[PDB]
Amino acid sequence: MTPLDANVELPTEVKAMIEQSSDAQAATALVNYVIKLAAAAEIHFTDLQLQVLTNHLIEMLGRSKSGEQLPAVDPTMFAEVSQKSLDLADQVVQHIGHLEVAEKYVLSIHFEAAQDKI
Repeated sequence: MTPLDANVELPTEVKAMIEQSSDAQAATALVNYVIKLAAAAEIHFTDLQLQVLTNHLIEMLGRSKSGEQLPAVDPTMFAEVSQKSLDLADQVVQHIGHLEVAEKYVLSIHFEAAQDKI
């Protein structure tokens, strides 16, 4: 799905998280992308959710660059996550690049929580 066009103004705590990462440009771009993509899907994050999301997105971006292994995951545990959440997560993982497909599972829970579906 195409992310919405929008100016994104991140909360102080999210900007702090980003500033401390090893690439604020790419981390800012990624958080912005995810917010816009979710908004196109009619999903919105509270500022607390957005903090938790940002931390995870920074970790994923880091792994995309370092090559550090996918955190062990059992896909069967995600059988009842909505398809919409899984598909948005897959799009984000692919967009970042240099990640394993199964990064989508843990990321999908952020989208599921933002829809109040957990």
